[PDB]
Amino acid sequence: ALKPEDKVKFRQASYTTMAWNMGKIKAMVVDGTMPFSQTQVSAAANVIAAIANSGMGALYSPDTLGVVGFKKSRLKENFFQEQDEVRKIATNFVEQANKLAEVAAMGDKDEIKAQFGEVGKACKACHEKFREEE
Amino acid sequence: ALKPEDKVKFRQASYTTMAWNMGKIKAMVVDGTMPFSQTQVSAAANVIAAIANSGMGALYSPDTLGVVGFKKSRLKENFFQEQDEVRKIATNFVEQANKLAEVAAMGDKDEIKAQFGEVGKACKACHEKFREEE
Ligand code: HEC
Ligand code: HEC
Repeated sequence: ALKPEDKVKFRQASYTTMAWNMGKIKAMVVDGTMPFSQTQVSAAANVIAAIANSGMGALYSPDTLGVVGFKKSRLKENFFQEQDEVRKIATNFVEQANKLAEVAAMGDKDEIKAQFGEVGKACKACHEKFREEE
Repeated sequence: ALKPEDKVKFRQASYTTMAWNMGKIKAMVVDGTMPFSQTQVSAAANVIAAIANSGMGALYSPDTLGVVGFKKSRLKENFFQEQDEVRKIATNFVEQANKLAEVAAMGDKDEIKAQFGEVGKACKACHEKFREEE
């Protein structure tokens, strides 16, 4: 298997990778601080959908509590008590991530904007329950 | 724009994310230390193709030399002198990553194994020239 420190590293890396690509979509379709490119918005959405489907469940085990990956894990222990809540939030995120990739393929800015907001809410929902605010 | 420390963080995260997914393909089709699942091999290949197409070129600027992202950047300065070599290696990696995703979709273990070896060589080619060995 993976050691705990690998699980933390790989999940921190995965989330950081998604944040870079979320930021590019935000810049092009929400803030307009970057010219809208279909191929780049699509490419960024595809990373988010791909990581969402990569089975990150395997990187969550109680032996990762308090472990340093890149940094000390910010996973809260309540993650392991609230499995109904974890499933609800994770399955919503996967569903929204897929939809974002589907609409970013052909969509205009308004459609992508709507789908992007649903993914952002899904990221935030998990953070609000299961990530330490520092 | 992004600060240098963000560029290093995002590129380290991106490569670490790809290494997790490479490791899963290796386990299932090379070492057989994990039972072969089509959907999981495909899901892992799709992450690699998606990150390969995410325009990581934007995360390489000379102001990132020696900068801490998660860790001190291991980018070598010769990256900025050997642009012909960078282009050759990067375009090969993108091409091999796409092919891996295409064959992992329907492929058997032998086809994926062949495509996986081409991606692994492409990762290594860039490391050999432009990443400090520590
Ligand atoms: C639970 C189902 C989550 C979903 C969906 C997303 N994130 Fe998250 N994130 C989560 C946890 C439990 C943690 C802490 C991981 C750890 O072990 O430390 C995180 C962390 C991040 C980070 C910080 C990464 C780091 O380098 O320390 C970022 C930038 C982040 N997450 C972003 C992010 C985005 C953009 C998401 C949707 C696209 C997203 N996360 C979803 C839990 C969950
Ligand atoms: C150049 C075109 C590259 C290709 C293709 C790949 N990698 Fe790489 N990698 C590269 C550099 C310049 C660096 C250092 C980045 C920095 O600023 O430190 C890396 C680093 C890695 C790492 C370490 C990440 C960390 O957390 O410090 C890993 C695990 C890694 N790279 C893996 C990897 C894999 C699996 C690739 C193909 C699928 C791959 N890299 C390609 C340059 C390049």
